[PDB]
Amino acid sequence: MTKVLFVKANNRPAEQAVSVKLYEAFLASYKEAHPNDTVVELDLYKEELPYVGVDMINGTFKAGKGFDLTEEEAKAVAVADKYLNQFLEADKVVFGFPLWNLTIPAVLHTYIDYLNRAGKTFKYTPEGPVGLIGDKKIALLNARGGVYSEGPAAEVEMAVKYVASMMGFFGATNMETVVIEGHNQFPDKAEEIITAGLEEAAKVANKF
Amino acid sequence: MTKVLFVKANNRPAEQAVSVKLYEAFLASYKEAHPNDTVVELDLYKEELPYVGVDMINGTFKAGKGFDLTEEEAKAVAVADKYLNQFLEADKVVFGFPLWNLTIPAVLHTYIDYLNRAGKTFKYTPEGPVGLIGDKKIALLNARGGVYSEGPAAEVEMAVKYVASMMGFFGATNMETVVIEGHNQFPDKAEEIITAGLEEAAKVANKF
Ligand SMILES: [Cl-]
Ligand SMILES: [Cl-]
Repeated sequence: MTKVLFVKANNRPAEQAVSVKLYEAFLASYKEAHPNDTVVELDLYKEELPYVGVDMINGTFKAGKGFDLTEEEAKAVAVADKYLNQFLEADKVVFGFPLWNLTIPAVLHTYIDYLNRAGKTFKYTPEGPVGLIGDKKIALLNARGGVYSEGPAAEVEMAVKYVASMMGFFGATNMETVVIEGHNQFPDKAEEIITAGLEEAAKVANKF
Repeated sequence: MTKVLFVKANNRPAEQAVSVKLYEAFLASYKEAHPNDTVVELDLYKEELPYVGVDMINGTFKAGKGFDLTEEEAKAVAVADKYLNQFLEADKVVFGFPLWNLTIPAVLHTYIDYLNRAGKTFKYTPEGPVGLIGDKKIALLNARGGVYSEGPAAEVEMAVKYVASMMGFFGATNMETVVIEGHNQFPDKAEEIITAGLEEAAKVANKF
């Protein structure tokens, strides 16, 4: 069966978080369109996500070489490996996140840090890195209260741009992006903006 | 006495991390120039930095209003408050960080998340937010192995740009930035690049 992983990075209620409403609608539409696919949800707010530091950096280096590790190094590699393996095994991955403080939630930042692994998501070559996830389909789902595609905030969008950039580095192509934006900044258009976004979400989900 | 806070976000050894070498040289130069200033180091890798989620978001909202909180909400606010208060009390703050995966370490991302607080680092007004840290001097110290000021990576620098953007939102002005870049990409120039950077660090530190 096709394996689809949904990575959710917002534990606020749907009633208050358009990004969660977006995620839920895409999820529901995907399941309706493809009921035989094995869909798994990874809720990053239910996971233990130790931060990447020296133990995880040295650890992954040593692990890759088959060298001895401290217990703390081994534990760090094992955490990263769990998520990385699940991500690699997925045929399709859907990221659902808000824009908070110009970027993604720090939980998703740590998750992405785990996915960067030589020999797994990219490889070094004498002419530069080559991404290894070319076959994997990725969808990015973001809601943000202000507009970031134009105007004074356009140069500081670091949420979608962040995720897209790292996925591109890993070799992902033809990614789908659904953005709902502006509903808090233009409150009189909030209902229209979200409705349109949720319809877009269902269309994308049906082709994804 | 003037109060200076150094926020360190890299637990790799100086011998291997130019960003740590940079931080240490700026620190040493600052202390030599201003030995009577009270300098405190906050090493984010020694701190417990719970991620920002619904408890911390609801919690801070409720706290601000003087409303009742769950124990988990109260604990989240208290963590954020500890760091926020220390940051507010500092006359000067120095951030030392690498560029990893296009951005700052996730520990520093969570730290910055804590600093965003209505009534503390900014205020809402009927004509938009006004930053409240205009009097605070900020220095940003970054090292990165590749070049991000020009070339194919220039559009994806999200480490300095991230920190600068949030500090600017809080109302910081005339910030000092010291960047050492390119030493891994141009290894034959690594010694020259780092030496020049450490000299720049000492100059800035003497005026800071
Ligand atoms: Cl560590
Ligand atoms: Cl939470």
